[PDB]
Amino acid sequence: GPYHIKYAKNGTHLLITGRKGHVASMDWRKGQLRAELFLNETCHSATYLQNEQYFAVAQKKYTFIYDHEGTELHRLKQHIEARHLDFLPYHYLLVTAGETGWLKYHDVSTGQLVSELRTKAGPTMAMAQNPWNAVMHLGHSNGTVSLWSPSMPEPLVKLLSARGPVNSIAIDRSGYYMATTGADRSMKIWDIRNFKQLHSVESLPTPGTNVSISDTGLLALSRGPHVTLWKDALKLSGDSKPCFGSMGGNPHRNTPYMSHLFAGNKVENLGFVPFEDLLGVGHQTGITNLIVPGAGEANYDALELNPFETKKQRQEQEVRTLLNKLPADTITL
Amino acid sequence: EAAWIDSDDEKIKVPILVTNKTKKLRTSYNESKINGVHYINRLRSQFEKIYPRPKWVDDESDSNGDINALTKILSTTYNYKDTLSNSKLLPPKKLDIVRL
Amino acid sequence: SSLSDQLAQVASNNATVALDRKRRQKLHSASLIYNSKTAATQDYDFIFENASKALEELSQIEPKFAIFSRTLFSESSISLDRNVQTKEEIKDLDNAINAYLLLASSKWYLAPTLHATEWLVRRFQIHVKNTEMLLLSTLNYYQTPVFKRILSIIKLPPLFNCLSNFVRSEKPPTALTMIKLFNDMDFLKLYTSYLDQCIKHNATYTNQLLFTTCCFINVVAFNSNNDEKLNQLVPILLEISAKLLASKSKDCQIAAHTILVVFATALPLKKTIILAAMETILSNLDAKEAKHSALLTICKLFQTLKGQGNVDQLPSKIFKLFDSKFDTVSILTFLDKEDKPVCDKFITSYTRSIARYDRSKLNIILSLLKKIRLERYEVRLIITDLIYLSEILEDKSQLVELFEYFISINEDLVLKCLKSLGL
Amino acid sequence: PKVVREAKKVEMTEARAYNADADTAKAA
Amino acid sequence: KNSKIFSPFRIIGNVSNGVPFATGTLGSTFYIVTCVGKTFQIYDANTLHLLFVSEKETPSSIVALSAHFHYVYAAYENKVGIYKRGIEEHLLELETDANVEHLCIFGDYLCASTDDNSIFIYKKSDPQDKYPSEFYTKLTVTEIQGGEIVSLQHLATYLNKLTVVTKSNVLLFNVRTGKLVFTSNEFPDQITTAEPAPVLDIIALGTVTGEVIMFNMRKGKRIRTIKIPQSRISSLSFRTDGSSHLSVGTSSGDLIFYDLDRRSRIHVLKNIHRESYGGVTQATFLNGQPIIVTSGGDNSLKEYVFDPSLSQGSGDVVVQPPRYLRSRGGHSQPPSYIAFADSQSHFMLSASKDRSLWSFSLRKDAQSQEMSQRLHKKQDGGRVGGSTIKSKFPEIVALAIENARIGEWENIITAHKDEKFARTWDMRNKRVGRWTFDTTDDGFVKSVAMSQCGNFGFIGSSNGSITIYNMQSGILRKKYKLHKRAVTGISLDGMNRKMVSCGLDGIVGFYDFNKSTLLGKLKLDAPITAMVYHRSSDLFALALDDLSIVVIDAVTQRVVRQLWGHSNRITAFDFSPEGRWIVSASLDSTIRTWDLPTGGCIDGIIVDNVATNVKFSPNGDLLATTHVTGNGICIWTNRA
Amino acid sequence: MKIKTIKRSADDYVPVKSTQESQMPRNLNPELHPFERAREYTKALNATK
RNA sequence: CAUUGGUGAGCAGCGAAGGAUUUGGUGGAUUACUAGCUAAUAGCAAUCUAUUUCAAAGAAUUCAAACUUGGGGGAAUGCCUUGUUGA
Repeated sequence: GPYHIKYAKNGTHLLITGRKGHVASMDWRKGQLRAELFLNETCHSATYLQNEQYFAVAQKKYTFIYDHEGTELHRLKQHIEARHLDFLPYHYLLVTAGETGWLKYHDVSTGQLVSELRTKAGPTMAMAQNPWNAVMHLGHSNGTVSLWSPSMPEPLVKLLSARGPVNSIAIDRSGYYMATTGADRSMKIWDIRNFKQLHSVESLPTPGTNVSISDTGLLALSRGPHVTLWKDALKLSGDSKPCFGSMGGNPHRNTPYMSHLFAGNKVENLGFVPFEDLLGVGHQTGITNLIVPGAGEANYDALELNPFETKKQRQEQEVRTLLNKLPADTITL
Repeated sequence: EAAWIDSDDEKIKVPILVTNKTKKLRTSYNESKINGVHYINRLRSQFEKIYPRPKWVDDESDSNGDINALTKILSTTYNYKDTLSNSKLLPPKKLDIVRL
Repeated sequence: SSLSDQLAQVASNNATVALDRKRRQKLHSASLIYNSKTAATQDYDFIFENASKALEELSQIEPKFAIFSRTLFSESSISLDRNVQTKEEIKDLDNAINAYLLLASSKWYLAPTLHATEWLVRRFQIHVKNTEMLLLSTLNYYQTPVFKRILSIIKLPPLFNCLSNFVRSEKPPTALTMIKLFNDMDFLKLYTSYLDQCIKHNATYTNQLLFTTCCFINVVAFNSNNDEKLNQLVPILLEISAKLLASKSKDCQIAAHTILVVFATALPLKKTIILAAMETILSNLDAKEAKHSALLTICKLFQTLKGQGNVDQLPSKIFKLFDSKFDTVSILTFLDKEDKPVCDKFITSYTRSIARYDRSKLNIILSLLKKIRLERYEVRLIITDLIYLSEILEDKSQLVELFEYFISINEDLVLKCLKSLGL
Repeated sequence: PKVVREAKKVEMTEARAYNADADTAKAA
Repeated sequence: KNSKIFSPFRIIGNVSNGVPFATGTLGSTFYIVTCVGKTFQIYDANTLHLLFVSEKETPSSIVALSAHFHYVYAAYENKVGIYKRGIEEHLLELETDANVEHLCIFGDYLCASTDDNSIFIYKKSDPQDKYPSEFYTKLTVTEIQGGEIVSLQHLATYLNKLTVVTKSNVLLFNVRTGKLVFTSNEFPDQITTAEPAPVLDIIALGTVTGEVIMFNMRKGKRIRTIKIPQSRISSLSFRTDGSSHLSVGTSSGDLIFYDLDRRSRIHVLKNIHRESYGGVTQATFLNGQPIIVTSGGDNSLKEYVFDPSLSQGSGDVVVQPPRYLRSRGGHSQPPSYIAFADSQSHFMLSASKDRSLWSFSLRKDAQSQEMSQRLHKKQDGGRVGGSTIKSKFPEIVALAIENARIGEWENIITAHKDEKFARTWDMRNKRVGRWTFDTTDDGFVKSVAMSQCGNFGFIGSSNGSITIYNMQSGILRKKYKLHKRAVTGISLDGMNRKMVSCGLDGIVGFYDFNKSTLLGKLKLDAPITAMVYHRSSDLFALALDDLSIVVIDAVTQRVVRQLWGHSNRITAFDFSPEGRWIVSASLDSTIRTWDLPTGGCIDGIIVDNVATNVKFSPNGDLLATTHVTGNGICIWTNRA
Repeated sequence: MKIKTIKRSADDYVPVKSTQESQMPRNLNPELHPFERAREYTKALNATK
């Protein structure tokens, strides 16, 4: 089917799901293929869960958690119809948000469903996580985004965002901005701390099908078979707003910084490869990495994520993270 | 240098910006009308940028006993076994025989 | 095509990048001299010290190598990497690697070459990146433990599958393996390009020129049946034969001579092609050894062609060329040789050319006919040429002398050709 | 073993082309 | 020759006739415009399906073709027709009485060139139009300037200039004004082709001996020359992937690829198109790819590719030979016998006089295949023996099929020419079937038939005998003798009951078949030339010799109708599917439709080109006929 | 048009020796190190236990 | 005497410049042919951007919302619903 990308947080492995049953987990630099599943129910999305050693895929109805080789570990019963997956990785919480319109946080380390929240506004159309904060922004068919937390039945804050449903949201690494895109051909840059919209683009030529904020504040938007990238749109100055054209050599408009139209495809999702400067687009007939010469950050840290991480370093390190997992209950705003 | 010269091609005056395909010829963001000679020179360079210039056109032209001769006649002839000569002597190890 | 196969070709692309500490010990422990564990314990600075010492030794033996000390063996070459460099830069690094492998292909029975090229192996991964030039350089040592080593490290390209079977073994590759390598065709194209480059940069020697000779010979022998294979292998060997002649080393010229001889006795080539063979051969002939070999070769080629036009004159230019290169006393002592190669067809072609282009050395003609035992139709052709010469010229004493020589031998043929023309 | 000769699926990448319909022009 | 029942539809099984095809990029992708006599067809160059077909048949044959983005220009007898998506969008009549040879379009101008050396120029009314229509001027070539015109070219970056390559020199015109700005020095040969290179300034001219001259026009001097000795050059194309290659296509079928950087000859391709029907008439490298498309007047179109090298670094010294990607085709020679295979009117067998039996498709013209002749391993444990250099079976002159056992044993019988047995063919596997059916008295098979149930195949000979063979087992069962002269038609009832045979002694003999009695013997006037039986109603029609059709009721065993009115011999004919009409085509170039109730002619078409087979479809939508010249099958509808 | 991207050298991030511990680079951007006080509270509570 | 079981050495017969098994790769067919891309009444296809923004229009269930659960007992603390105290 049309595909769906997920680069492992570390940077190395990649996971592609189809839409028919074809899931595969690979290494992409050494080319070596970790696992491959030809399950025939329509998969929607996938994530890695903590290592390359575990992944979790949506399916037709349930959630299935597989090994590093695709031997099925678990059949998550209580996550019924999860069109969206995410993993918030200091707290170890697998998060699904449905088509039911229920939001479930599940601790994959002890095996015990932490919270089961009711988002009442209908089937969840988009979902992203504040990484600096670990709080789930779910975007809902009213046109309103809503910030949740596991230890609160009520949404922490509701944010009236678009007119008509919310196609896709994506949050900065610094935890301070949120770009959201909406089916009324719209795109809005919100300043999450202080909760004011910075600045908003109100007529795109066709709906913003996806967005993603890179590891350097750079913005990628995808509108059908087009991928557009604006640099420095996540500033407060009014002189930043993403225009598509410079009205005759005007150095205040922000014309795009890169662009690529695929011809016959229709881009499904997109992510940035973490520590190299590429972004991976997943579309109807495969995967592509576009080389984007500003994109990722150069110089990572090694006490959090090496991309050169050996086997012993992996297994020592993961028991250290398990031993220090933050409680589910911390997560404030 | 060439061997002909075109009086109207120099005296003509052509627009550019009227067509997407050729807006990219300009050097300024001011010029809109160029004369024929500069239009033709821009256009030649774009042809170069479409189909890059090789060695065979440019670097090489055709201009006692020689040295090149074995290679030259090999280039000329295409089927090098002598057959056409009424050989008078029946060649060995491969017979040519037809059943009646 | 499958995800598995596209991933496989990805790994082949990124085949030399150390992405892990495990992979880096795999790559770094492949090495020409040491065993695995020792090689993987030591580091680039040590290998460079050993290599610089060895290249100073090789510069002593052969003085071309100081340029490589300027440009591939510096402290900067400790620092450089091969994968972090744009494609223009990689192309230049492969030019320098190819020129190094030429200019020390000839020393591969020497521990200094072992040490210096071991630095090239480890810092620049020639055993992954340019293996075809590695193998075509060091090919002819195919018994020396050095080639067994080089096979043991290398990963074999698509045109060397015969050795792909023989890799990692205590027995060496064998002669019939080398012949079957060459008996495939696209390898003959490849090897020809390597020899053109080798000639043009002037690094040839008897050992490898013998080896390439023996393989081109053996390819023609195995293809001696399939006339389509032979006819399609004509242009490649005859291109090499021409270029290898146009060189100036007597060893090159002897190799080209033996290639021409074997190929023309295995396939009947056209008259114009044997003529141009002679043209190139003579026109760059100088040395003494080549002079003797070239004489034997031209006699053998003309003996091969047979049909009509069998025994005609050389054209003017080729005849004059042959006279410049070869004295009549030289061809006379060649006919005075003991072994006496069969050379009748060339001798009578030469004789008809003399009597139609020089009209003076008829005493020499009688000398030649005294020396060699021609055949009946050669007699008929020569005698008719002399008849026409008599009817165009003054009846000269030497022309008479030739006539009474034939009167001494075969009055009756003189009568028969006379009945053809005269009384 | 001999050399393997197996054909791989050819797919038509695109390339640019010039234009006559710019190449001609108009008097004044 | 307007008719009242049948109307013409299209002509299946033609691909090219030898006019050089034209190509057209459309975006990122390519199409191929070929012309078949009085039509042009347009093929997806990537996979070669039939996209479009010219809408109405042009008045004469098409002389020249050229294409551009969405438009395609055909220059027939006098005029130029601009078509988009097949349908005619502009006519453009050239003010003369002489045919249009060549045609080149560049920018604002369309340039047509007649045969009496004149060049007509048509200019767009405003460059927001999409194809030109104003007459501009008329440039002429006087005999002192050049010979006859051979081609029209427009090199890149040449403003308002036109390169006219004549038979002795090359001219340069400034087509806006029209002053002959340049003449080249006279070539000592005849120029035969010309084609512009993807380097600047340079046109590659192919002479009549093997000599390709790369000629630089800005300087006006030759820069290279390339000698093939003893060939007639007929195509030139410049590979533009980035590897500097050339394909010279001779007029003997050789296609010779040169490497122009290294001055080498890469390859030859030998007999890719036939020496007789023209050789290689066009051979082009698609702009940007390692793909060459060649097309020749033997009704075939081919595509060859270049695989990349085997060698990593050495690269472009080891060049792989170019192999064969894909192709379509039809018969080379006109067809000989046609027969509908199946009762949805899908597939049509047709044997043709280059000995080849195609099976055509009426729905999708990529499903059509040639039925191969690769024999089976003899069943005896022996050796089948023929000349080791293989050649196609003799021309297939009778042919009868049944679809009742398809898949389990063979179900076509074919009867070849001057040959003494029949061959069972297959139709599921599309291949020669494993049995050959003798006649057993030295007599050339004159006609064949198959039972309804598909078990038995009758093979009437030319010394009277009838032999009947099982088809599952190929094994001989029965053999009657009643005729003494040739036996020209066999038939059997759908109840496997009554057999009819008609033979040149003017006898129609009726047999029982379950048991083996002889049930009757009818005697006519003249020899009997063909039998068509019609099964559901038990009636059959014998084309006699005295230029008459005689319809006989095969149960009551007597002559029921006698259709006079023809005037020369009757070639072929066919009952309707519903038993009501006869279509019969006869050698005075007529086709008549007869009604059998009223016993009389109700329609007739007079044809410019004699019809030689006539066959309804079984599901009675169409009539397929085939003609004496021209490779195809002409398909007709049914207003009834 | 100065296109420059990230070129990490493997020989910078993994040692060519075999007996040398693979180096750790560091970067103190608090954006890279997210949950300060919750992470340290759990190290305090682990230490108490 | 069989063998309807192997493994071989041989004929008759078939028999045109050879034959017989096995296997890799690509192309075409497998449904009934109306061409490529885009922001689409048109342009592009050598290029979408130095007109690509404006104006207008556009905001119910003031929260219908898991029709989505294997069976049996339960539920500290959660969650949920109904009441309630103080702001």
